[PDB]
Amino acid sequence: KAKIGIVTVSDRASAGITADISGKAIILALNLYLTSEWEPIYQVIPDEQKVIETTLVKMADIQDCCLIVTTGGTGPAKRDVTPEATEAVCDRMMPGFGELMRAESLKEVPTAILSRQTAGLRGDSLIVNLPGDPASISDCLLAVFPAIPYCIDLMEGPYLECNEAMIKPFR
Amino acid sequence: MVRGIRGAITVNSDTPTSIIIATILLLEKMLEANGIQSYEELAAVIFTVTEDLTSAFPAEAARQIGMHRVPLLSAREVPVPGSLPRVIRVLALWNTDTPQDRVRHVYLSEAVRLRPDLESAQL
Repeated sequence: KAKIGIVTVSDRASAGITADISGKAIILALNLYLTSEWEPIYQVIPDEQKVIETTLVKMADIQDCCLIVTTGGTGPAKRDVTPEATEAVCDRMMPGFGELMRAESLKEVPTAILSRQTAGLRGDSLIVNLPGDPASISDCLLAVFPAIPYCIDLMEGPYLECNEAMIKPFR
Repeated sequence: MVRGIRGAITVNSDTPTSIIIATILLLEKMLEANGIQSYEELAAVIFTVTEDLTSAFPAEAARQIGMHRVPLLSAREVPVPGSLPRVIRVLALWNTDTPQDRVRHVYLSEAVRLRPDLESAQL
């Protein structure tokens, strides 16, 4: 039974004012893609840097889910601290995730260079950032997910089985 | 006694996933905004993609949320030059006595530009 963490970062959704929506899209894309048994671990937290550090650490080590996904807090507003919380909790940085997603939301929206997304590894767990817009969540998830099952396999994580119709993994 | 519910949403690429996710997101938001408890209240639901969205059906997404009960139908909204591209639009027909000014319309993503202005021209 593989496990995946989905984390929504927004004071609006954490206080219950608005529906998360952005995280719902991540779960929907993951109900696609994946043909294998998988369980989602999912919390909605505010733009508190230490609170983000905890939910990531708790999911990466105690829950031990192989892949963690964040959404929001990646822009240039002083509120946004989602990337900074990822750099503290990870031993190593995967710079190719942010560079690719920044260019593949860019040929559609030019105000995507204003992103601070990044990704890293907490030992055996892979954490990746996504923005708040769901329409660019599918565009960003689609762009990096082919390498993720191979990456999780490289860290001896659970084998991710992919759907040939919805996505295309490389190994 | 029926009311219409307009919906709209955009995608950032023409892939089967992005079409299905955007469709379900818009569909489930349209029902939640109006308090739709069950699909039995809907008479039928209708979708419009543009000319540039083709890789998948809005029905295939609607069937993965249990709307086999619901009659579905889709086509291509007019390919107008300079119009908002890659937009999926929804007209769900709702057996209800709700007043017309009460029905929540749901324009999401970059498709909020299509949100009807309350005072636009009005010749």
